[PDB]
Amino acid sequence: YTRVVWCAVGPEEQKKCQQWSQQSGQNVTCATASTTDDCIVLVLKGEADALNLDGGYIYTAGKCGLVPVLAENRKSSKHSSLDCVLRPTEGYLAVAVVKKANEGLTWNSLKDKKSCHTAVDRTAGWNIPMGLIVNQTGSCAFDEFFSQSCAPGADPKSRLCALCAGDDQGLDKCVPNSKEKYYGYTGAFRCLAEDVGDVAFVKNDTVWENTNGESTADWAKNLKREDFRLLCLDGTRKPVTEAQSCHLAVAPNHAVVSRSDRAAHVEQVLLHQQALFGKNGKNCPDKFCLFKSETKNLLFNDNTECLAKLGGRPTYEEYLGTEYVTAIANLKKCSLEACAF
Ligand SMILES: *[C@@H]1O[C@H](CO)[C@@H](O[C@@H]2O[C@H](CO)[C@@H](O[C@H]3O[C@H](CO)[C@@H](O[C@@H]4O[C@H](CO)[C@@H](O[C@@H]5O[C@H](CO)[C@@H](OC6O[C@H](CO)[C@@H](O)[C@H](O)[C@@H]6O)[C@H](O)[C@@H]5O)[C@H](O)[C@@H]4O)[C@H](O)[C@@H]3O)[C@H](O)[C@H]2NC(C)=O)[C@H](O)[C@H]1NC(C)=O
Ligand SMILES: *[C@@H]1O[C@H](CO)[C@@H](O[C@@H]2O[C@H](CO)[C@@H](O[C@H]3O[C@H](CO[C@@H]4O[C@H](CO)[C@@H](O)[C@H](O)[C@@H]4O)[C@@H](O[C@@H]4O[C@H](CO)[C@@H](O)[C@H](O)[C@@H]4O)[C@H](O)[C@@H]3O)[C@H](O)[C@H]2NC(C)=O)[C@H](O)[C@H]1NC(C)=O
Ligand SMILES: *[C@@H]1O[C@H](CO)[C@@H](O[C@@H]2O[C@H](CO)[C@@H](O)[C@H](O)[C@H]2NC(C)=O)[C@H](O)[C@H]1NC(C)=O
Ligand SMILES: O=C(O)Cc1ccccc1Nc1c(Cl)cccc1Cl
Ligand SMILES: [Fe+3]
Ligand SMILES: [Zn+2]
Ligand SMILES: [Zn+2]
Repeated sequence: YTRVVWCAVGPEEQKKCQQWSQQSGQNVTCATASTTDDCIVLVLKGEADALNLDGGYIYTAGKCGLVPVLAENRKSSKHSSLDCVLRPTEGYLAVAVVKKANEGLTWNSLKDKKSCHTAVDRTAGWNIPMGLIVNQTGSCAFDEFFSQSCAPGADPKSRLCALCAGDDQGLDKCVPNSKEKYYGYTGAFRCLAEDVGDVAFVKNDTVWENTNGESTADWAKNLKREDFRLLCLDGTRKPVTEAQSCHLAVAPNHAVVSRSDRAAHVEQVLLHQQALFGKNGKNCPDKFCLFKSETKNLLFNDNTECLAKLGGRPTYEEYLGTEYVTAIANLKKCSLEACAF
């Protein structure tokens, strides 16, 4: 049989991947790139097999021919008799979060404020909110909407990167990988928590997972849910308990992608790997946990219960949903067809 070559984005993911590789007895090995797009390119070249992707990245990967293989499944809201691997996924809720103390800030007063985004091209952090903003403003100048932002992946000298902080050494400012302090769900939420930005574009889970003791991180350990509010599209503000009635969109879950000709093998290997290292896997937590990384969401989101089988052998467009695909396409007209590589 063949090894599966995972692609890790940045050095922290690479360290975790290397641990996984060792524990997997080399059934999984690691390639690494500086950005998700570069990992997608390694896979396109056949120099890596697979990685787990946010839905926007799935769009990029899908235009280039890669296919969804298995999806992140978090704990469900409702009892299900089904095994996690066979439980239909529920998408996650993309939200716009602000501080309660920032009174009078609403969806309709976002112009000229400071924003924190997971990364350019990601679902909750970018495609959904910027797509909505472009539409409502009738303008493609989304790079001039917020006074300053951290939007990892943007031009580092631009306003879209002005709030990004890079690493310990201040290096890698605005890179779209975990070195950047404010990268990803957790980074963008931290950007809001520290009042670097006025608004964070993340998902509902992020708020809950980093407040009220759920995170022991120095920056998060003392945060309280009641100190945050969600911005609803109708211009109201709601407590973070009201995400189901105050979100920007329902996002398709992050999912593993690969070339078609490697998909069945990547799938088989991952199903076995999670049986070993997944949530209440045979050798997790004793040996290694594939879905933990000290609330850093490395390789997979830390709230992943399992990678689940897809229904109906879906194309990337079916997986993302026609709604979301068209929204991405419309936004991309600002900055239809074909691989971006
Ligand atoms: C924003 O993001 C947040 C972070 O992810 C989300 O919060 C997380 O949400 C999950 C669940 O959705 C939450 O859940 C965990 O909770 C427990 C462990 O704490 C887990 O175990 C349970 O699973 C069972 C199945 O769903 C449930 O068991 C019961 O339900 C029945 C029926 O109601 C009851 O039985 C009865 O009692 C009533 C009384 O009259 C009677 O009707 C009946 O006759 C019946 O006999 C029992 O009371 C019992 O509750 C139980 O609900 C629970 O789900 C669960 O699966 C998860 O592990 C996480 O704790 C939570 N995380 C944090 C940090 O808070 C938000 O949900 C999300 N918001 C939105 C809107 O999406
Ligand atoms: C920014 O603004 C943009 C411009 O409006 C937004 O893009 C547009 O988004 C719309 C919503 O996605 C498109 O509308 C489409 O809606 C139709 C119906 O879709 C279905 O849902 C029903 C009900 O569940 C189902 O039956 C079905 O399975 C679909 O899921 C589309 O389809 C039609 O199909 C039916 C039969 O199924 C048929 O009767 C019709 O003839 C028709 O073919 C329809 O074709 C639409 O695409 C808009 O087209 C789209 N506009 C543009 C210009 O592209 C964008 O979302 C905004 N961005 C954000 C972030 O909000
Ligand atoms: C690495 O992968 C190999 C191949 O799938 C695994 O070995 C297989 O294990 C299953 C269960 O033991 C057996 O049915 C097969 O016969 C084995 N195949 C071969 C050729 O060895 C192995 O368990 C995996 N190891 C880890 C740690 O992931
Ligand atoms: O119309 C479509 O193409 C897809 C569609 C419509 C309504 C509800 C869900 C979905 N698709 C969908 C699928 Cl099939 C998987 C994961 C996430 C999503 Cl949003
Ligand atoms: Fe996402
Ligand atoms: Zn909704
Ligand atoms: Zn299909």
